[PDB]
Amino acid sequence: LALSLTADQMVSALLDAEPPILYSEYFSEASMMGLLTNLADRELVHMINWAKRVPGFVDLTLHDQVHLLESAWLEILMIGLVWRSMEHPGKLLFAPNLLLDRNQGKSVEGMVEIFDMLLATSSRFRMMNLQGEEFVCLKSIILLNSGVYTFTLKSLEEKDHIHRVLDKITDTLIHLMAKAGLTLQQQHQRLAQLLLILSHIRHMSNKGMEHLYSMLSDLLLEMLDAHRL
Amino acid sequence: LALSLTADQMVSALLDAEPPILYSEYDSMMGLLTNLADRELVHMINWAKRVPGFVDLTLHDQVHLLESAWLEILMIGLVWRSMEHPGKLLFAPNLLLDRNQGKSVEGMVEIFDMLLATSSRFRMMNLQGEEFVCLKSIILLNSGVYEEKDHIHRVLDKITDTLIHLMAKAGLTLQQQHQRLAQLLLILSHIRHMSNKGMEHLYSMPLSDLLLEMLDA
Ligand SMILES: O=C(c1ccc(OCCN2CCCCC2)cc1)c1c(-c2ccc(O)cc2)sc2cc(O)ccc12
Ligand SMILES: O=C(c1ccc(OCCN2CCCCC2)cc1)c1c(-c2ccc(O)cc2)sc2cc(O)ccc12
Repeated sequence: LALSLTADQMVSALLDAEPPILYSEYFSEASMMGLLTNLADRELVHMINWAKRVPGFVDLTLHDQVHLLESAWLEILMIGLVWRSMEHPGKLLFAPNLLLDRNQGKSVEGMVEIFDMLLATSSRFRMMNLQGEEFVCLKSIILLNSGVYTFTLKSLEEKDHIHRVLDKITDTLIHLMAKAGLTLQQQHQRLAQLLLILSHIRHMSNKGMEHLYSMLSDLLLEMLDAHRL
Repeated sequence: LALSLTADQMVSALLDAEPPILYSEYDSMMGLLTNLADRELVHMINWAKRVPGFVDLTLHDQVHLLESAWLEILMIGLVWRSMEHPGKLLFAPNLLLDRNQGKSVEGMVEIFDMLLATSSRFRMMNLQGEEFVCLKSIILLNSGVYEEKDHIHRVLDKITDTLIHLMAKAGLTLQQQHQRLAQLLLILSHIRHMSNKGMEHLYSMPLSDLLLEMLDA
């Protein structure tokens, strides 16, 4: 199924799978982390629904689906954020009613360095004029890639399938860039520039997790392990 | 001004700049590993000066990039020379360690397993030497970037051009070329991850000044 999709059909499925932009509740420095936490927790629900619609993801065992989301969920939140913030220089659009600047990040101990890395990524996307079709491909790469090196004959089968699906998303990115008129050299170069940004998003996720710990497996299984009823 | 080399000249320069394999100074694991890494750093600086385009950056930026990249560079080198040693990491020719030795150091075995998994990934893609040296140069120029930045990106673009060249020269289709390029660059996010976890581990147990002093030999 997923391996038979054309590039156009991959783009469409990913665009359709997109989760909604959530809001914060209808503010002060003291309630800031509570609001961000509440937002991230509501976004996780929609993240599971989205991941189940990424072609190939539901072909995996539930254990492997849990592993991939457990590895990727914060990178996925962050790339969503930097995407939402791209048109808001110097600000992070956590939600439409929760647009924060650097100074508001100061107030939470540990956060401004991460806030600064997020802002620079959003500036980098803005410089590259990142398109929504490219965004959804990158977010799907993160889902399938971040946990794939921390996993039997079934496991061997699973990893091959993941890499085949990753290869299809690469084909899709290149097709988008060719459709946009880029020369072949420019296509390869832009693919590389986008994927190297994924290393920076990994970096920010690890710094973020350290920060979050200074202040999940079963929960993901519960949401992922639905009945058929 | 390194933007003028051809792909073959870029490969040849990278291959010729490769550092030597050092031995473990002995004749206490973490002390040995610490001693080795500190001696390898010197040779890493000499290597970096030969990466085309690097020296065209200010010293401040040269230092900044090395400070951000050095553990990732040590790790990918470790993974590369451990390929032919399944289940073991060849820290040095006289310092070949397996998991249970890694387990002896509280907080190491998880990253030890990640390193082992990376070397198995390299062995299973049949990573080539010309590819490896391109990947290390990318780590150097990319890890700390987030006119000077323009230049860094413009060298990074030159390395992507070179990778595609090597793959085309191997007979890969255009589709296979961009597929493998992507697989290689996604491995760099796992190398970043292992460096992040390694730094947390090492620190649970300034550098710029030391790097400056190394650039004076
Ligand atoms: O503030 C958060 C955040 C807060 C709490 C989180 O975890 C809450 C615990 N919960 C456990 C179950 C899984 C979901 C998270 C995660 C992110 C967000 C981010 C962050 C930024 C800097 C930093 O140092 C740390 C985090 S990035 C982000 C993007 C969002 O869409 C929502 C919240 C956020
Ligand atoms: O064990 C080390 C190691 C030990 C000490 C180090 O740093 C010592 C501090 N030193 C201060 C001056 C700057 C250079 C670092 C670095 C790596 C190596 C590694 C490691 C693996 C797992 C893990 O959890 C932590 C580290 S990987 C590696 C590759 C090498 O070529 C050499 C040492 C190593």
